Amino acid sequence: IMNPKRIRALKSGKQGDGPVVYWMSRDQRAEDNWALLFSRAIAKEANVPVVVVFCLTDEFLEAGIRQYEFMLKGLQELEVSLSRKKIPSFFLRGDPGEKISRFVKDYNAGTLVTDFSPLRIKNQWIEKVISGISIPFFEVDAHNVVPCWEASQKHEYAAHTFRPKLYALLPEFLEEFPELEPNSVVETLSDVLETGVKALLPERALLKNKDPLFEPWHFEPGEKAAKKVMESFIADRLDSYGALRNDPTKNMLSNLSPYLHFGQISSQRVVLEVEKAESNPGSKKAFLDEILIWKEISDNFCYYNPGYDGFESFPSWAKESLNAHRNDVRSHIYTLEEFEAGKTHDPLWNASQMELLSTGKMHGYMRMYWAKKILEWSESPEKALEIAICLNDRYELDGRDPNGYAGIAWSIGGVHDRAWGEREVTGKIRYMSYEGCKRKFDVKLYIEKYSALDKLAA
DNA sequence: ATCGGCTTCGCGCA
DNA sequence: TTGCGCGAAGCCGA
Ligand SMILES: Cc1cc2c(cc1C)N(C[C@H](O)[C@H](O)[C@H](O)COP(=O)(O)OP(=O)(O)OC[C@H]1O[C@@H](n3cnc4c(N)ncnc43)[C@H](O)[C@@H]1O)c1[nH]c(=O)[nH]c(=O)c1N2
Repeated sequence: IMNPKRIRALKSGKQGDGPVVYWMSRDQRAEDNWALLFSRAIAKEANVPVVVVFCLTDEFLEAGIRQYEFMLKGLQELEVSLSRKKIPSFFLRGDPGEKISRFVKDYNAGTLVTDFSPLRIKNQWIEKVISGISIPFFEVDAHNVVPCWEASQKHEYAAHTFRPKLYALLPEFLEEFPELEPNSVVETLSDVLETGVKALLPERALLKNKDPLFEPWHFEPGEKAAKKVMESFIADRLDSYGALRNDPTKNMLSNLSPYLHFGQISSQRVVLEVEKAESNPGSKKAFLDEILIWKEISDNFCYYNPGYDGFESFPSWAKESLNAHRNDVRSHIYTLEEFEAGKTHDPLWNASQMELLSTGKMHGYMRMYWAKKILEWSESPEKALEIAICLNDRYELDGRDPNGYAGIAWSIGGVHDRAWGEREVTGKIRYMSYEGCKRKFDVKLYIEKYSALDKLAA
């Protein structure tokens, strides 16, 4: 019943007579998960129960309370949802390449399954796991509508090369999800969420008046809330998306990106629901292009350039152009600290930084601006990269994500873009100006909203 | 082929 | 505001 182009064999072996174990990692939800649906099947095709394992890692120390609380409040709800269908969830603390490896032994796992990520480190882990299990090891793309290694086989130069590949594959791969069959047969998150927050408090972004910057109430975490954010977008916001998606003063975005990043909702379900929805076709076309083409070319990009977060993976015309302007006199140079605390000369730029700092989700359009100004106002393209990756990943609820590196790459280095008119400092890299912003939206509204923060933020 | 078209440009202009 | 034509620009893919 499940399309088998979704499964890839990591380590062929003989099946053990124990349970099927889903090493969960990317797709932290219970519904609409091909990898957990696939685990139920081969557990049922062998009469063993299915179980799920998650592994907390030391990565959360590289970002903030905001995301750790987002993720873990998701797991507390997941965990209950899984128990309801009799599927135990066990949570591990440490390096997967050792902990998953042990778990597979201590539990006599018959077969191992994991969801798919393109980030370098998940493959580092897969290979320590492969190297230490005797059972078989299976990988299922639960994140993409069309499995990343099937849509294309090379790096897609631009979205217009990639778009027909994927759409010709859609009619075979866009299906409804079966329901999750309950089966028949470590630590507690409570303490895990407390130790982490006690460890992350020293970094928690505060204002001069001691209070935190972050506003936790713009995005309730979990599978439930995410489903409600999709249903709402589809009824109130999808008709307006094409027209109003570049207005930072509206709130016409879907606001799914923090759910999708953590897999708290399946992008395949959004597609299904949008397709079936009767709205302005131009909005459905413009929205599907984001959640389909751009989301998955971002996976295609990471999976095929391991240097995804470095200057080297820029296309050639862009490396040479930026090189030629390495010795240009930047108008302004800021340090990482100065960007962070919104101390530029450009009250629009600082505004988008206040929106990132306090909410954890910067508007789609401003994110572009945000990034191209860092290039202009740093001493080199490598610092621009570094500052951009650092701030994005540390402050976006949807950061540490393929969409993130591929998005910066587009802004700073023209991955998936094209060559525009040569400029000093920024080369042939597409330019964006404050007056360019002015004909698109009421700049001073934006500026006005977050003006009150910068005075207070230290 | 080899020429047309390319996410989300800026800017004059009506 | 908002829609259009133009400008500078490298490259894939039918
Ligand atoms: C400098 C910079 C940095 C980043 C990003 C872009 C830029 C220019 N992006 C991509 C994009 O800015 C971001 O995904 C949206 O703001 C997500 O918000 P909504 O769900 O509200 O988008 P919206 O409703 O407009 O679109 C819905 C979905 O489309 C996808 N999408 C939209 N724009 C995209 C883009 N340009 N590239 C890839 N996928 C895109 C996302 O999956 C998003 O969930 C990204 N994305 C992300 O999830 N995490 C990140 O940390 C970053 N980092």
